[PDB]
Amino acid sequence: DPEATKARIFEAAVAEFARHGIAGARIDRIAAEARANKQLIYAYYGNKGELFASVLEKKMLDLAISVPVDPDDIEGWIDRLLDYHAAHPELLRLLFWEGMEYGTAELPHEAERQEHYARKVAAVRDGQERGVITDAIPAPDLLFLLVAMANWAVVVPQMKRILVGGGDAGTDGLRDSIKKAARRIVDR
Amino acid sequence: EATKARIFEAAVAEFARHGIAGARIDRIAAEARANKQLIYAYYGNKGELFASVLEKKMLDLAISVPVDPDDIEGWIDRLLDYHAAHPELLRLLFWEGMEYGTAELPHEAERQEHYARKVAAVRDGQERGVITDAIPAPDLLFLLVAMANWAVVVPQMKRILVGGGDAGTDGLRDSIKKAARRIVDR
Repeated sequence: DPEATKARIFEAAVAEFARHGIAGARIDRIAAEARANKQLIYAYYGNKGELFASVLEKKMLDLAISVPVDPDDIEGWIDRLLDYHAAHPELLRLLFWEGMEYGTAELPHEAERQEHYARKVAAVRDGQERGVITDAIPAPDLLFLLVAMANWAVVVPQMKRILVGGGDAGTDGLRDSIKKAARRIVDR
Repeated sequence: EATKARIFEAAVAEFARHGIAGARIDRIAAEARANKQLIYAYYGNKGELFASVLEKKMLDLAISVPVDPDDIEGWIDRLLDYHAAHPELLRLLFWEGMEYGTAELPHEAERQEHYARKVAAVRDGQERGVITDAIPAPDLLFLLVAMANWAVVVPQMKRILVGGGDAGTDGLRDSIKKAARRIVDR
């Protein structure tokens, strides 16, 4: 299973995209690392852009299935989200490279990305309609801001380290602040 | 318009698009119309060059928009305005985070003081009871900054979620302020 060519390319692609981004990624390196010929990569994914889009989409589905947005347990959702990122740092890294490469332009799998968010937003909205979470802020914006506080530390680990100190006492302390902040934001 | 100024500018542009490891001194020299040796004469080495360039952009923002506990919403407005007008800062900060991770920074001491000052401004606001103290000053500053800057890290998520163009940008702005208030309100 993990020996299948498609699986090897997938994994090598992740590693390569994670380090060098989309433009800096080298198909040759991916091929070498996957012990697969360059033509095989194109046979399974068509082109570099499609390959990145596919790899990213899969990691996102994994997180979406493992940690669905849950308005009835904001704190538990935050805990699971933080745990996942710590256990799988490739996702956020790929997301950053994508943001840098495409900026505000349409994405290769634009439609699929739209649905991805429409579902998460719906989970937030449902919580608003049921009055479990504030509706002072729109559902999408609300989801975005909660995600911002949970992932910011990954973007600037030097800022986190210097502001809350290294060591578990800081990570854990921060996790606690994120949850207290999320509560104040969604309450009522 | 001296050469040190040209190198600085070229360095910014270079670091902004290629990061620290991917940055090329030759490119910076060519773009600055300055010999490679001159860059080392004025900044010593690539790492020192980056640290100097980043430190300067941060001092600029720090002086232009001080952490103000007595006007969190105005502070957020000015913060958002500044990043939109000077996108190099956040970009450089991301590259730095990716390059050093959790390791000591070249100008570690200077960075420490930088944050100690911002933290102090939030603390002061807590001590005066203008801002909640349910959350520690440092963490409080961090979370506020997170909401303000996350959109620049993932422009695609912002665009899809709150809409692109001025409508989306202005809507997120309002939400950021409302969220910040709920977080700090004593």
